[PDB]
Amino acid sequence: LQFVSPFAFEAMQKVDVVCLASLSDPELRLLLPCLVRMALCAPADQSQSWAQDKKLILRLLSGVEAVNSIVALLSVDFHALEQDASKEQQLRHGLTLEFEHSDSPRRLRLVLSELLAIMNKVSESNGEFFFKSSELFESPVYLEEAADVLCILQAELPSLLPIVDVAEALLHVRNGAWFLCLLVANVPDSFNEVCRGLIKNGERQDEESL
Amino acid sequence: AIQRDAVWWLHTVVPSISKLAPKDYVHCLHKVLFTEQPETYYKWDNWPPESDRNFFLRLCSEVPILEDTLMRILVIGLSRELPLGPADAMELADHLVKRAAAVQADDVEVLKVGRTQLIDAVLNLCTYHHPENIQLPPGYQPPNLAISTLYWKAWPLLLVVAAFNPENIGLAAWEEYPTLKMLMEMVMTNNYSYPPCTLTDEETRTEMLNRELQTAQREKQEILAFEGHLAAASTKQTITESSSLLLSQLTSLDPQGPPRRPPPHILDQVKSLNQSLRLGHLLCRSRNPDFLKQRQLLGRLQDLLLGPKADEQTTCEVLDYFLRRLGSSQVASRVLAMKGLSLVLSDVLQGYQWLLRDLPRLPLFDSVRSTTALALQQAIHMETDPQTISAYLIYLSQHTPVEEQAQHSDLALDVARLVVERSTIMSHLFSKLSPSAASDAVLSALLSIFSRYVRRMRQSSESQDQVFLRWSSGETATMHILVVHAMVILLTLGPPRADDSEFQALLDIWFPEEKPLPTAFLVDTSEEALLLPDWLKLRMIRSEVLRLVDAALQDLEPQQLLLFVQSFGIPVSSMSKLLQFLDQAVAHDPQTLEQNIMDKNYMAHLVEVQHERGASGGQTFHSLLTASLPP
Amino acid sequence: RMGNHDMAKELYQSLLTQVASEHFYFWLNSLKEFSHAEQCLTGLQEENYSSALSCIAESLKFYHKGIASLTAASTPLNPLSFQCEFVKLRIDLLQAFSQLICTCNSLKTSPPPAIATTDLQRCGRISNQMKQSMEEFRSLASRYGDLYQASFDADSATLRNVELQQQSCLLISHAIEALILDPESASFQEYGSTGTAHADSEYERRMMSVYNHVLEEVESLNRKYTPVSYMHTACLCNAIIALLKVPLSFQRYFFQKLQSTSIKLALSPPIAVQNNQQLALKVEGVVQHGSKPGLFRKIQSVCLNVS
Repeated sequence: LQFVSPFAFEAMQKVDVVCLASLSDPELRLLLPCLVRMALCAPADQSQSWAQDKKLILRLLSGVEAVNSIVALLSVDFHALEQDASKEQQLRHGLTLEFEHSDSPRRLRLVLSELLAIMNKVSESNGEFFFKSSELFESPVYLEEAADVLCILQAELPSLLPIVDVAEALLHVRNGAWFLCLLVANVPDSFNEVCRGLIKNGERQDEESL
Repeated sequence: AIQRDAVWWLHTVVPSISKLAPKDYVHCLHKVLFTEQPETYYKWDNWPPESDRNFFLRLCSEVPILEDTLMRILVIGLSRELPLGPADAMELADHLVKRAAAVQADDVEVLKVGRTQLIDAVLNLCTYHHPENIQLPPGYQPPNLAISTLYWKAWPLLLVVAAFNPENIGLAAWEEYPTLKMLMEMVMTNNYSYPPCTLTDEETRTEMLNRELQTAQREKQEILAFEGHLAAASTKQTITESSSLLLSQLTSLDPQGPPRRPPPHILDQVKSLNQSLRLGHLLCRSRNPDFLKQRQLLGRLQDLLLGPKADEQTTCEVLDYFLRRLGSSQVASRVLAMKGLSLVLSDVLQGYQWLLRDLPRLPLFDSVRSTTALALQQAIHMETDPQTISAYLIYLSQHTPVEEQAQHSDLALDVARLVVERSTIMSHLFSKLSPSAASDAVLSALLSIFSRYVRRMRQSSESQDQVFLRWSSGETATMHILVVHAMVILLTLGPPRADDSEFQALLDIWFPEEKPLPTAFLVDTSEEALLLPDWLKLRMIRSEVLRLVDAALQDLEPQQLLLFVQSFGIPVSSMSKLLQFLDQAVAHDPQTLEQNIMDKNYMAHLVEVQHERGASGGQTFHSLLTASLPP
Repeated sequence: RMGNHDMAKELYQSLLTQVASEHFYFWLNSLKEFSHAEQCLTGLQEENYSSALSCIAESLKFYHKGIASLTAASTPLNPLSFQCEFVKLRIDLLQAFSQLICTCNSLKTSPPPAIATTDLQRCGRISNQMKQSMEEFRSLASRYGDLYQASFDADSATLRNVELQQQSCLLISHAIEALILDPESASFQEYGSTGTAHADSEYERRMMSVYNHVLEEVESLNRKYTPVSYMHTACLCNAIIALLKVPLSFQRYFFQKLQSTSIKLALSPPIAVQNNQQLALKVEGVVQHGSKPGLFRKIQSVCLNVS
């Protein structure tokens, strides 16, 4: 399984766009959700230099066919999703086949529900390490789609999905290191806080246990 | 050297002061075991020192068998009034076994039992003892009830003792409970699952147990019906089958029946430690009693199936049982079935060469050909591994039942569902960064099966969505919509390198050069079917073959053009063609601005980006867009 | 001392293999690495923030090497506590600077639309990140103050240097607050009472000039833009550049310890006390000295806090 290159992460952290243009497509596909968000959503800088950089990012993205899935994900009404997630959390206290056959809002709901379930499991435990078999973070074929939806959910629901709690949650799934790495790659300013949270919550090693 | 225990040392003063109740004595005996980890006592204030607990734990994990237990057993046997239960010893042994797995070693005694009171404990646990508070009527036998804790604790420890040391203790289980042999078979299968891979004998295990269970349940209900009137006369409490307390606290002693499947939650936690322990090695030695060690059953099924003595009935039933698992929603079930099928049966697709080379050589392959084809067709919609789906497609391409129209239509519909619905699988199989030989074989298989299907249909409406096709050359055909969408998707993927005849034939029949398209009409309503929807049209636009692009861009209404330009992944040539058509539409219809174009700035930047890529056209659209607002 | 860190790096590199003791070797190696780290961020362009991030990363690499070496150089009766704390607070406020450079660029990752439909929350992640950066810089200023008031034996110039570092921390914190988090409560204007302050070193002059320029830039940009602005991030990042482009000065207390005053603090005593009878604790202490007692300052009174 392929991780995000240090060269690509350095390019993304500095937002140096000609560097992102000179990148291989498998490496670029890992950074796809964020780059789509910076290319399509309304710019916050509103500066001419950033407008030109946004244009180059759009040019670099135009050749990728996988962008259309992320555009479909970004079209979902996130108000209803946030309301549903909050109500489900208040209520609290094949799955991969359903994810595949699901349209964008339904599959967003599926993976968000699984994430919140893992977060509740983490919060309930005092530190004991569990392993939640999810079948969606485990399937090699669907890792790209699940990762894209995860990045879009973290970006569009930041209050409901704090980055440190996602990081603490992802350790309990099979391929969580890869998911966490590309998640941090898509929000590069979260690296220090993710590392700090991971180290702080690392209180019980149990003599280098699982 | 000691002859007494910690319970006796505590009871020396406890019972002397005042004779405690049996429950209090049992609780004291259970607490006196001291099977907990002493290292956990210094996790709060770091007191007592931990420098010695670590050294003591390693030597404490491996312990010998003392004569104190034997002395206590002898005392209990000689005195009828001695209140000493083996439940505390069983709980201590279970706790020690559970703790020892983390620090287990070859030179460490994982378990050691010094008392032969297992038979006495079993006899005393199944018997009924009159309670102090509850007094039953004289001469009337009360129901057989046991404490939940004792029943739950006696099962795991006894099972572990019987399985780990089946030499002497295993003899008792080898003549009473066949479930011990079934669990040994499961252990030899290296999979703690119900049903196990080694428990494939349905005629002996599943059938007899199912036949006996209905009779046993009926007999139990009949026996309990007489006692229900007397029980209700005293309590006057309602009884319901779904809310029956006795069902979850008592169970009929029926060892001959099928084993109980554990819940998925316990199994998920167990699987994490199952690979860590690696308990499959211990089961290879056990062969007495034999349930039907997995290698022996493997060879037995091999000569029953591969050899000339193979029979239709048993082989067909085994294959049906074995292949209905592939359609399940559990990845573990289908993976185990796949591995077992490869092992029973047995340089490209080496892990799947069994299905391509071993299966056709069977004497009764033709008898079972239809059912395995149906099972694979059902498994296509469930399977997620691209290699497994590749093997299934290749098999369902060489060994294709053609004679029945119904079967061929259903097979085409299933493969079409694979091609259309399973978009991620299709993209993964023919990802453009790596055209593999397996990809070439699968693509050739798909075009071959679809070409034969369309040809056979041509040579000649069960479903509502059937469409009555018409060609410009004079041929008639009735087909589903999904199969047409599927061949269109195959043609977008480009020609194979191994073969081009089938690809070119399909492209010619479906989209002949400079000829009218095969207009499609519904069978029932006889109205013009939308054989090329927007998503499919956009899919063929991104294809690198010019014929699909040309067929897709015909008479495009401007809203569709505006939708297509906004899409991503369009090559430069297709983008230039799209912009040329957009310019023609703008020159012929300036009124596309009002009720189609939601925003001007983003589309202007889009057109600028298309020009920056090196795509011609769009100048009139760019001018019209910049006239509304500056870029 | 004067910030010529390339020359210092060369000379310290030359001085290795001349010492005999391993802790002095680690001390000189740490000095070489600190000089290299400060030399790394001399090549900062005025507006290139990507180059700034790379340079700060290189400086942090060399600083981490240096602090590992310095920790290896610490021994009993030579703990190098001031040096360790000073360079630890230099490692911080540089990775805090790196985080603020990252948050400059975080504005290019767009806000959610759900939050965008209704004032500071509309910014998105960047608002909470600026809040975290403000708290981090305030904590850094507090820690620099703690180092200041734990440096009773330091000469005046070292204390002024620590004051300058603390004031840089406070400057970044105030800029973040007044540009992003609370522009309405920006308080009065930056009316410098000192005006043309009589600086005792060129480092002082450069630090105060940077402070005055940053405060002038902040004041002219107070309510002219919404906190989603690229100009606020531009002003903050330019403040980072200005603060880092003036080379750090290692002062006398980093090398020479002169006063060395302590307290013995013998107190009258695992001691059992009854519940009703409350303890009567007497603490006696003597202030110790090395050679000239009151070289820089004299103890007037001793405050004994019991908890």
